Amino acid sequence: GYLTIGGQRYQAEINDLENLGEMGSGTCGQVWKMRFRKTGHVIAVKQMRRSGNKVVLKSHDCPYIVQCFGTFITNTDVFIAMELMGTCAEKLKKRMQGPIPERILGKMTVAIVKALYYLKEKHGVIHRDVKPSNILLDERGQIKLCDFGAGCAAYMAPERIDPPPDYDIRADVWSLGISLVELATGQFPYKNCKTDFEVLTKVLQEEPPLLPGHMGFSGDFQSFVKDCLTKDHRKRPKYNKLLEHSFIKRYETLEVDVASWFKDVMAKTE
Ligand SMILES: COc1cc(O)c2c(c1)/C=C/C[C@H](O)[C@H](O)C(=O)/C=C/C[C@H](C)OC2=O
Repeated sequence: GYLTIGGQRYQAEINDLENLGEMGSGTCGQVWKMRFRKTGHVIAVKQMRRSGNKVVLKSHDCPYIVQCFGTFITNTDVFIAMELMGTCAEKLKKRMQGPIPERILGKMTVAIVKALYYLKEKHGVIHRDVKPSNILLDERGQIKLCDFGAGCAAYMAPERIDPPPDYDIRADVWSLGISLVELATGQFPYKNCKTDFEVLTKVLQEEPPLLPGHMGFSGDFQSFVKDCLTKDHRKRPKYNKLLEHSFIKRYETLEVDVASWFKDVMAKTE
Protein backbone atom coordinates (compact mmCIF):
# COMPACT_ATOMS: atom_id res chain seq x y z
CA GLY A 1 0.00 0.00 0.00
CA TYR A 2 0.46 1.59 2.50
CA LEU A 3 2.03 -0.39 5.32
CA THR A 4 -0.33 -2.67 7.30
CA ILE A 5 0.88 -4.03 10.68
CA GLY A 6 -1.06 -6.12 13.22
CA GLY A 7 -3.47 -4.87 12.52
CA GLN A 8 -3.48 -1.17 11.70
CA ARG A 9 -2.70 0.25 8.26
CA TYR A 10 -0.27 3.15 8.15
CA GLN A 11 0.97 5.18 5.21
CA ALA A 12 4.64 5.77 4.73
CA GLU A 13 7.19 5.63 1.92
CA ILE A 14 10.44 3.58 1.74
CA ASN A 15 12.44 6.71 2.20
CA ASP A 16 10.51 7.18 5.43
CA LEU A 17 11.73 3.81 6.80
CA GLU A 18 15.01 3.77 8.66
CA ASN A 19 17.54 1.38 7.16
CA LEU A 20 19.76 -0.84 9.29
CA GLY A 21 21.75 -2.98 6.82
CA GLU A 22 21.48 -5.62 4.08
CA MET A 23 21.00 -9.38 3.77
CA GLY A 24 21.43 -10.05 0.03
CA SER A 25 21.71 -9.03 -2.77
CA GLY A 26 22.43 -12.76 -2.91
CA THR A 27 19.84 -13.14 -5.72
CA CYS A 28 17.89 -11.28 -6.93
CA GLY A 29 17.62 -7.72 -5.57
CA GLN A 30 19.04 -6.13 -2.42
CA VAL A 31 16.97 -7.47 0.50
CA TRP A 32 17.04 -5.01 3.42
CA LYS A 33 16.77 -4.94 7.19
CA MET A 34 14.89 -1.83 8.24
CA ARG A 35 12.86 -0.28 11.00
CA PHE A 36 9.50 1.36 10.50
CA ARG A 37 9.98 4.61 12.39
CA LYS A 38 6.19 4.85 13.17
CA THR A 39 5.69 1.73 15.33
CA GLY A 40 9.16 0.40 16.08
CA HIS A 41 8.91 -2.67 13.93
CA VAL A 42 11.89 -4.16 12.12
CA ILE A 43 11.06 -5.79 8.79
CA ALA A 44 12.40 -7.23 5.57
CA VAL A 45 12.27 -5.17 2.45
CA LYS A 46 13.25 -6.62 -0.89
CA GLN A 47 14.24 -3.89 -3.35
CA MET A 48 13.69 -4.70 -7.05
CA ARG A 49 14.75 -3.84 -9.97
CA ARG A 50 12.13 -2.28 -12.31
CA SER A 51 10.62 -2.55 -14.86
CA GLY A 52 7.87 -4.41 -16.60
CA ASN A 53 5.77 -1.95 -18.60
CA LYS A 54 3.71 -0.14 -17.57
CA VAL A 55 -0.05 -8.78 -3.69
CA VAL A 56 -0.57 -10.17 -0.11
CA LEU A 57 -2.60 -9.16 1.92
CA LYS A 58 -4.72 -11.00 2.18
CA SER A 59 -2.71 -14.02 3.41
CA HIS A 60 -2.78 -12.69 6.97
CA ASP A 61 -4.36 -15.57 8.87
CA CYS A 62 -2.05 -18.34 7.52
CA PRO A 63 0.93 -18.76 9.83
CA TYR A 64 3.01 -20.71 7.27
CA ILE A 65 3.37 -17.92 4.70
CA VAL A 66 5.70 -15.03 5.24
CA GLN A 67 3.44 -12.08 5.85
CA CYS A 68 3.62 -9.20 3.52
CA PHE A 69 3.18 -5.71 4.92
CA GLY A 70 2.70 -3.77 1.63
CA THR A 71 4.55 -2.19 -1.35
CA PHE A 72 6.01 0.47 -2.48
CA ILE A 73 6.66 1.79 -5.97
CA THR A 74 9.20 4.29 -7.27
CA ASN A 75 10.52 5.02 -10.76
CA THR A 76 13.44 2.56 -10.32
CA ASP A 77 12.16 -0.08 -7.82
CA VAL A 78 9.48 -1.78 -6.48
CA PHE A 79 9.95 -2.23 -2.78
CA ILE A 80 8.25 -5.06 -0.89
CA ALA A 81 8.13 -5.22 2.95
CA MET A 82 7.97 -8.61 4.55
CA GLU A 83 8.33 -10.08 8.05
CA LEU A 84 11.93 -10.53 9.02
CA MET A 85 13.01 -14.20 9.01
CA GLY A 86 16.19 -16.30 9.44
CA THR A 87 17.16 -17.75 5.97
CA CYS A 88 16.20 -19.76 2.84
CA ALA A 89 16.22 -23.49 2.80
CA GLU A 90 18.54 -23.43 -0.28
CA LYS A 91 21.07 -21.41 1.66
CA LEU A 92 20.97 -23.85 4.61
CA LYS A 93 21.86 -26.82 2.39
CA LYS A 94 24.93 -24.86 1.21
CA ARG A 95 25.72 -23.44 4.66
CA MET A 96 25.38 -26.87 6.26
CA GLN A 97 27.25 -28.61 3.42
CA GLY A 98 25.09 -31.69 4.07
CA PRO A 99 21.39 -32.80 4.28
CA ILE A 100 18.70 -31.58 6.65
CA PRO A 101 17.44 -34.22 9.22
CA GLU A 102 14.20 -35.98 8.29
CA ARG A 103 12.58 -34.56 11.43
CA ILE A 104 13.08 -30.97 10.09
CA LEU A 105 11.76 -31.68 6.58
CA GLY A 106 8.76 -33.30 8.21
CA LYS A 107 7.97 -30.09 9.99
CA MET A 108 8.74 -28.33 6.71
CA THR A 109 6.47 -30.54 4.71
CA VAL A 110 3.68 -29.62 7.15
CA ALA A 111 4.28 -25.88 7.11
CA ILE A 112 4.55 -26.08 3.31
CA VAL A 113 1.65 -28.32 2.38
CA LYS A 114 -0.77 -26.36 4.53
CA ALA A 115 0.42 -23.13 2.91
CA LEU A 116 -0.20 -24.30 -0.64
CA TYR A 117 -3.42 -25.79 0.59
CA TYR A 118 -4.30 -22.46 2.16
CA LEU A 119 -3.57 -20.43 -0.95
CA LYS A 120 -5.59 -22.72 -3.21
CA GLU A 121 -8.73 -23.11 -0.98
CA LYS A 122 -8.85 -19.48 0.20
CA HIS A 123 -7.57 -17.40 -2.72
CA GLY A 124 -7.74 -19.72 -5.71
CA VAL A 125 -3.97 -19.43 -5.93
CA ILE A 126 -1.60 -21.87 -7.70
CA HIS A 127 1.78 -20.51 -6.50
CA ARG A 128 4.01 -21.58 -9.33
CA ASP A 129 7.44 -21.96 -7.61
CA VAL A 130 7.85 -24.45 -4.73
CA LYS A 131 11.60 -24.68 -3.96
CA PRO A 132 14.24 -24.36 -1.20
CA SER A 133 14.83 -20.70 -1.97
CA ASN A 134 11.15 -20.04 -1.14
CA ILE A 135 11.12 -21.84 2.18
CA LEU A 136 12.13 -19.62 5.02
CA LEU A 137 13.26 -20.87 8.39
CA ASP A 138 13.80 -18.76 11.49
CA GLU A 139 15.76 -18.56 14.75
CA ARG A 140 12.78 -19.34 16.83
CA GLY A 141 11.67 -22.42 14.88
CA GLN A 142 8.95 -21.16 12.41
CA ILE A 143 8.93 -22.39 8.79
CA LYS A 144 7.25 -20.43 6.09
CA LEU A 145 6.57 -20.18 2.39
CA CYS A 146 7.69 -17.12 0.48
CA ASP A 147 5.08 -16.75 -2.25
CA PHE A 148 7.20 -15.18 -5.02
CA GLY A 149 8.58 -16.08 -8.50
CA ALA A 150 19.99 -26.49 -13.91
CA GLY A 151 18.34 -25.22 -11.84
CA CYS A 152 14.85 -23.76 -11.25
CA ALA A 153 13.51 -25.35 -14.44
CA ALA A 154 14.29 -28.82 -13.03
CA TYR A 155 11.42 -28.61 -10.56
CA MET A 156 9.02 -28.77 -13.47
CA ALA A 157 6.50 -31.61 -13.51
CA PRO A 158 6.13 -34.04 -16.41
CA GLU A 159 2.73 -32.64 -17.58
CA ARG A 160 4.33 -29.21 -17.98
CA ILE A 161 5.55 -30.11 -21.52
CA ASP A 162 2.60 -32.35 -22.52
CA PRO A 163 -0.73 -31.85 -24.44
CA PRO A 164 -2.31 -28.43 -23.47
CA PRO A 165 0.13 -24.10 -18.20
CA ASP A 166 -1.41 -25.43 -16.04
CA TYR A 167 -3.10 -28.68 -14.98
CA ASP A 168 -3.06 -28.19 -12.10
CA ILE A 169 -1.92 -27.80 -8.45
CA ARG A 170 -0.31 -31.22 -8.79
CA ALA A 171 2.70 -29.48 -10.32
CA ASP A 172 3.56 -27.81 -7.01
CA VAL A 173 3.20 -31.24 -5.40
CA TRP A 174 6.00 -32.38 -7.71
CA SER A 175 8.26 -29.44 -6.72
CA LEU A 176 7.62 -30.30 -3.08
CA GLY A 177 8.97 -33.77 -3.74
CA ILE A 178 12.14 -32.66 -5.53
CA SER A 179 12.67 -30.08 -2.82
CA LEU A 180 12.40 -32.85 -0.27
CA VAL A 181 14.79 -35.18 -2.07
CA GLU A 182 17.20 -32.31 -2.84
CA LEU A 183 16.82 -31.45 0.78
CA ALA A 184 16.94 -34.83 2.48
CA THR A 185 19.97 -36.02 0.49
CA GLY A 186 21.66 -32.59 0.40
CA GLN A 187 22.32 -33.16 -3.26
CA PHE A 188 20.21 -32.18 -6.25
CA PRO A 189 18.61 -35.33 -7.87
CA TYR A 190 20.38 -34.85 -11.14
CA LYS A 191 24.13 -34.51 -10.51
CA ASN A 192 24.93 -35.25 -14.16
CA CYS A 193 24.26 -31.78 -15.72
CA LYS A 194 24.38 -28.61 -16.06
CA THR A 195 22.96 -26.06 -17.41
CA ASP A 196 20.46 -27.27 -18.60
CA PHE A 197 17.66 -28.93 -20.68
CA GLU A 198 19.67 -32.17 -20.49
CA VAL A 199 17.64 -31.77 -17.28
CA LEU A 200 14.08 -31.16 -18.63
CA THR A 201 14.57 -34.22 -20.74
CA LYS A 202 15.66 -36.59 -17.98
CA VAL A 203 12.44 -35.57 -16.12
CA LEU A 204 9.90 -36.61 -18.75
CA GLN A 205 12.35 -39.25 -19.91
CA GLU A 206 13.15 -41.00 -16.61
CA GLU A 207 11.36 -42.31 -13.50
CA PRO A 208 11.10 -40.24 -10.31
CA PRO A 209 14.30 -39.73 -8.28
CA LEU A 210 12.53 -41.32 -5.28
CA LEU A 211 14.16 -41.46 -1.89
CA PRO A 212 17.11 -43.89 -1.37
CA GLY A 213 16.14 -46.83 0.89
CA HIS A 214 19.59 -46.24 2.39
CA MET A 215 19.98 -43.13 4.53
CA GLY A 216 17.61 -44.28 7.27
CA PHE A 217 14.44 -42.62 6.08
CA SER A 218 11.22 -43.52 7.85
CA GLY A 219 9.39 -45.29 5.01
CA ASP A 220 6.53 -43.00 5.96
CA PHE A 221 8.73 -40.32 4.50
CA GLN A 222 9.90 -42.41 1.52
CA SER A 223 6.19 -43.04 0.94
CA PHE A 224 5.12 -39.38 0.94
CA VAL A 225 8.14 -38.20 -1.04
CA LYS A 226 7.08 -40.79 -3.57
CA ASP A 227 3.34 -40.05 -3.70
CA CYS A 228 4.49 -36.61 -4.78
CA LEU A 229 7.03 -37.72 -7.39
CA THR A 230 4.26 -39.63 -9.17
CA LYS A 231 4.86 -39.32 -12.96
CA ASP A 232 1.15 -39.85 -13.63
CA HIS A 233 -0.18 -36.48 -12.52
CA ARG A 234 -3.73 -37.77 -13.04
CA LYS A 235 -3.89 -40.02 -9.98
CA ARG A 236 -1.26 -37.87 -8.18
CA PRO A 237 -2.21 -36.56 -4.68
CA LYS A 238 -4.16 -33.33 -4.26
CA TYR A 239 -3.06 -31.32 -1.26
CA ASN A 240 -5.75 -32.78 0.99
CA LYS A 241 -4.66 -36.36 0.35
CA LEU A 242 -1.20 -35.32 1.40
CA LEU A 243 -2.71 -33.67 4.48
CA GLU A 244 -3.98 -37.07 5.50
CA HIS A 245 -0.89 -39.05 4.63
CA SER A 246 0.88 -40.49 7.62
CA PHE A 247 4.19 -38.72 7.31
CA ILE A 248 2.18 -35.48 7.68
CA LYS A 249 0.10 -36.86 10.59
CA ARG A 250 3.15 -37.84 12.45
CA TYR A 251 4.61 -34.43 11.95
CA GLU A 252 1.46 -32.48 12.82
CA THR A 253 1.84 -34.02 16.31
CA LEU A 254 5.53 -34.95 16.83
CA GLU A 255 7.40 -32.34 18.80
CA VAL A 256 10.75 -31.18 17.21
CA ASP A 257 13.44 -28.70 18.47
CA VAL A 258 13.48 -26.70 15.24
CA ALA A 259 14.62 -23.50 16.92
CA SER A 260 17.32 -25.35 18.79
CA TRP A 261 18.46 -27.01 15.52
CA PHE A 262 18.52 -23.94 13.35
CA LYS A 263 20.50 -22.10 16.03
CA ASP A 264 23.00 -24.92 16.13
CA VAL A 265 23.40 -24.99 12.35
CA MET A 266 24.19 -21.29 12.86
CA ALA A 267 27.33 -22.63 14.55
CA LYS A 268 28.63 -23.47 11.05
CA THR A 269 29.42 -21.50 9.12
CA GLU A 270 28.29 -17.96 10.32
C1 LIG B 1 11.48 -12.49 4.83
O1 LIG B 1 12.81 -12.37 5.33
C2 LIG B 1 13.92 -12.68 4.59
C3 LIG B 1 15.14 -12.84 5.25
C4 LIG B 1 16.31 -13.15 4.57
O2 LIG B 1 17.48 -13.29 5.25
C5 LIG B 1 16.31 -13.32 3.10
C6 LIG B 1 14.98 -13.13 2.44
C7 LIG B 1 13.85 -12.82 3.20
C8 LIG B 1 14.82 -13.27 0.97
C9 LIG B 1 13.71 -13.73 0.37
C10 LIG B 1 13.75 -13.84 -1.13
C11 LIG B 1 14.82 -14.87 -1.55
O3 LIG B 1 14.54 -16.09 -0.85
C12 LIG B 1 16.30 -14.41 -1.30
O4 LIG B 1 16.60 -13.22 -2.06
C13 LIG B 1 17.39 -15.43 -1.56
O5 LIG B 1 17.35 -16.17 -2.53
C14 LIG B 1 18.59 -15.53 -0.63
C15 LIG B 1 18.37 -16.52 0.53
C16 LIG B 1 19.50 -16.40 1.57
C17 LIG B 1 19.71 -14.99 2.15
C18 LIG B 1 21.03 -14.93 2.92
O6 LIG B 1 18.59 -14.63 2.99
C19 LIG B 1 17.65 -13.64 2.43
O7 LIG B 1 18.01 -13.05 1.41
